Amino acid sequence: AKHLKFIARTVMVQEGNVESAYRTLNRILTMDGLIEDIKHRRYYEKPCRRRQRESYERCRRIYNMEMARKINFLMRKNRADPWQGC
Amino acid sequence: ATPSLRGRLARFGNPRKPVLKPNKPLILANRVGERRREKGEATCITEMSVMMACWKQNEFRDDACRKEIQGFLDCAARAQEARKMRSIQETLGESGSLLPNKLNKLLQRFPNKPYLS
Amino acid sequence: TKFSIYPPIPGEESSLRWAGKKFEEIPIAHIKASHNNTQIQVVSASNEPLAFASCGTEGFRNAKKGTGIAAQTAGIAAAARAKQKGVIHIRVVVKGLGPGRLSAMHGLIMGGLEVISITDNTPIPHXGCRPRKARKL
Amino acid sequence: FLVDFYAPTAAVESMVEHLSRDIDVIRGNIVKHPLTQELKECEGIVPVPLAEKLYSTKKR
Amino acid sequence: RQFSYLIENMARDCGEYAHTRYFRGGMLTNARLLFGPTVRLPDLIIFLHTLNNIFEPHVAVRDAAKMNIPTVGI
Amino acid sequence: SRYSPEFKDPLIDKEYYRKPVEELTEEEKYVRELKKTQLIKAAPAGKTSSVFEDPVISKFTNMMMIGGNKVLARSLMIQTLEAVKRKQFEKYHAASAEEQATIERNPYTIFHQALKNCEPMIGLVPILKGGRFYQVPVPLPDRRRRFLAMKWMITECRDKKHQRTLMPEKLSHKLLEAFHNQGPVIKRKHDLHKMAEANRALAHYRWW
RNA sequence: AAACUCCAGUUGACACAAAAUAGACUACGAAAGUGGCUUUAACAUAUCUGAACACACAAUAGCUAAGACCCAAACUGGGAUUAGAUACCCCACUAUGCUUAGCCCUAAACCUCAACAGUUAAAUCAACAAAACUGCUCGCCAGAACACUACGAGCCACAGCUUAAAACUCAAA
Ligand SMILES: [K+]
Ligand SMILES: [Mg+2]
Ligand SMILES: [Mg+2]
Ligand SMILES: [Mg+2]
Ligand SMILES: [Mg+2]
Ligand SMILES: [Mg+2]
Ligand SMILES: [Mg+2]
Ligand SMILES: [Mg+2]
Ligand SMILES: [Mg+2]
Ligand SMILES: [Mg+2]
Ligand SMILES: [Mg+2]
Ligand SMILES: [Mg+2]
Ligand SMILES: [Mg+2]
Ligand SMILES: [Mg+2]
Ligand SMILES: [Mg+2]
Ligand SMILES: [Mg+2]
Ligand SMILES: [Mg+2]
Ligand SMILES: [Mg+2]
Ligand SMILES: [Mg+2]
Ligand SMILES: [Mg+2]
Ligand SMILES: [Mg+2]
Ligand SMILES: [Mg+2]
Ligand SMILES: [Mg+2]
Ligand SMILES: [Mg+2]
Ligand SMILES: [Mg+2]
Ligand SMILES: [Mg+2]
Ligand SMILES: [Mg+2]
Ligand SMILES: [Mg+2]
Ligand SMILES: [Mg+2]
Ligand SMILES: [Mg+2]
Ligand SMILES: [Mg+2]
Ligand SMILES: [Mg+2]
Repeated sequence: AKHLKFIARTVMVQEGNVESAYRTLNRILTMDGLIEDIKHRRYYEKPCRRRQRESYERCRRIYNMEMARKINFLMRKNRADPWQGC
Repeated sequence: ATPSLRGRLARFGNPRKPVLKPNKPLILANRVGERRREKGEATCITEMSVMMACWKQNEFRDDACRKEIQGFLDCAARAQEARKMRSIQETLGESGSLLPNKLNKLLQRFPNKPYLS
Repeated sequence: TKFSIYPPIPGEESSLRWAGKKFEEIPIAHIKASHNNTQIQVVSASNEPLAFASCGTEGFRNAKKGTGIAAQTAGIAAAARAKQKGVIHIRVVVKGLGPGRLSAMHGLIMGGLEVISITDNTPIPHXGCRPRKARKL
Repeated sequence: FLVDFYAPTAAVESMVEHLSRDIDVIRGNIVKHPLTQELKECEGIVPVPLAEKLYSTKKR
Repeated sequence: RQFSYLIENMARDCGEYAHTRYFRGGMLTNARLLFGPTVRLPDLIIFLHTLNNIFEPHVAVRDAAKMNIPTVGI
Repeated sequence: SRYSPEFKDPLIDKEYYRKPVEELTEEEKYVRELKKTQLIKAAPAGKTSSVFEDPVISKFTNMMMIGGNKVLARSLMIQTLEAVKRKQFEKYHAASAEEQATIERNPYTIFHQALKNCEPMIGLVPILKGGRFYQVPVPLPDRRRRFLAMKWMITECRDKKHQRTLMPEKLSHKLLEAFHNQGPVIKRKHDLHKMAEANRALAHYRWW
């Protein structure tokens, strides 16, 4: 209300391709976490429930990043069998 | 970089209060989650809206709305063909990430061992 | 020159023009996409109302309002009344994450208006009023 | 503008009240001078090993 | 699997036996059922690789100890 | 089915097999070569290679059949076509030279166009959401559009409103009105469109 | 549906309320607690353990007295659902959540895992959970239910809290 307008979260439409600009705006909000913040703010999340959700997400992130690292680590083994028949 | 797990969990050595309370042990499994099908959405709503708009203006006469009717009819043909191709060719084509069925075969070649052998 | 997604600064001098009007003088099309209804108002640079439309004012009532097609109908109507007063290019300021967030913008495009900038002005308090309690669904 | 000065601790509270009544001051904040604090020398970044022995080695 | 071909040829040349394939359960402990009542178990087992393809001890290592068969393993 | 899955549907088209070899494409040549090694089903009695064969008319005739009485079903079809042609001929001779130009006397052209005018562009599917059924507008497949046109025509002719009126007379009368964008069958299409347009805000319920 | 229509949208002015992102950080405090900014004061013990006759604290809810009004919201009212709905859904609003002063002394106050000093060797080890133990001290526990109860006693507590039984009953819990 006291900041300059048409600067924050503003995407310029290029050559009238509104579809690309809106997806760019949507992705920027998602990456900064604004989209997920708004949804959880629709109904109040009690402090006990928020900590349980945060702990679940933090544990989820650790498992997701560790499993992703192993998949990339073992991806080089996805080649064909070099000892076929043995 | 993976977030550190030193002192996060409540243990015997840890003097501080726990940071994470996982309902399951933090051990990598031998399987990944199967691919989740996309939730269905209504298609050709825009073309349907345009076609139905002219009917209100032209008293539901098809002769005066031939161009808009064909536009919606063409969209349904494309949507039906794309849906069949996406469900069959794209799923079988293995486009993008590796399929979970093939990924699980690679994972079981190098199983995670949380025990001592 | 290479296209810049960042809007030009009003203080600075920029060569971008739309029908001889600078970016600061373009009329603004504010969109309020709630969970149940979509309200679209087009105003000029001098905060002069030009056109207003919503799902409730375009033959949709109750649950029918909270749909994309209802928002699209309002967008077309909002463009039609704005186009009568000489509006061609608009700056879109969408507020809310309702179902008509994008469909209402489509109605403006199909109604004869041109979109040059998209801005999201969803109110996000930084700590603010405590929202209502969770639903036991 | 920046004003650097040496004042007793009790002089900080009085100055804050003074600045509020001044109509020509848009905003006035009194903070410690950042040069007074000495930045401790940093050796670098020590890699954090993956946590081990978090669970028993029993065959589940 | 890389040296499976070599070990089988070496066993044939020296007139001995090789098992470089998948080890079916009970080949040693339940040999009297898989082969016959009068089968003769090996008097010595040599492991050129003591680990299976999941990096765990070979099943025959534990089985040979049960059947009091000495093992020589690399 | 007594036909094994290896059997293929026969192709009844004289001009298909008379096409010169040069005009055939590589894929089209492969199809002809492949069919020489595939089992072929016997040709059904309904379909023939006669130049007078009309797939739509035979399809409509089958839908009029009751208890396998195709002889009576086809008799009602041919009498309807004869009745339509006779009615148009009477109107043609009673019309002035200028009006005679726009009068159609071909029974097949009238029959085909009349069915086309009755085809609905969109349909309604009752969707169970929230413990209630809503008539959600949906696009209709090409086969469904033509089937609805024939079923609507037959149902109106079999209605009890008509008294002591033969089927060839009822069917011929409705075909002309449909060909002129009039009658109850055409009104049925508009009523379906009006309900679909009225419930257009429920078009997001469908998940396909 | 009810409610609102003294309404909604754009713009400006505009807190005694609550503190996005940082935070994938794991820090501080005895615990409870602590995550907007600045300043002041300030974070006990040169051996350890140690007071449920002591003293000082103790989330939330609640009482008492005077204020603050945005939002949320017991109870209540209205709308709906239902066989009924004193509920779940919707709306409106009060106590209350905030501040000052004095109370209340409870929690799944649970990381249900005592403080200090150690060990990873043997028999490691019922199970599961968060691997198994040594030295020392304090607190606590001895079948289930009756029983976070009765009585006695203490308490700014008076529908309360703390301490805490018995008879009858069961062969299980
Ligand atoms: K904040
Ligand atoms: Mg402000
Ligand atoms: Mg600590
Ligand atoms: Mg658990
Ligand atoms: Mg998944
Ligand atoms: Mg009403
Ligand atoms: Mg406002
Ligand atoms: Mg506060
Ligand atoms: Mg605070
Ligand atoms: Mg956070
Ligand atoms: Mg501070
Ligand atoms: Mg401070
Ligand atoms: Mg200390
Ligand atoms: Mg002590
Ligand atoms: Mg308290
Ligand atoms: Mg209180
Ligand atoms: Mg009282
Ligand atoms: Mg009061
Ligand atoms: Mg309220
Ligand atoms: Mg009340
Ligand atoms: Mg009630
Ligand atoms: Mg109040
Ligand atoms: Mg706690
Ligand atoms: Mg305890
Ligand atoms: Mg102690
Ligand atoms: Mg210790
Ligand atoms: Mg064990
Ligand atoms: Mg109690
Ligand atoms: Mg008591
Ligand atoms: Mg007593
Ligand atoms: Mg008493
Ligand atoms: Mg106590």
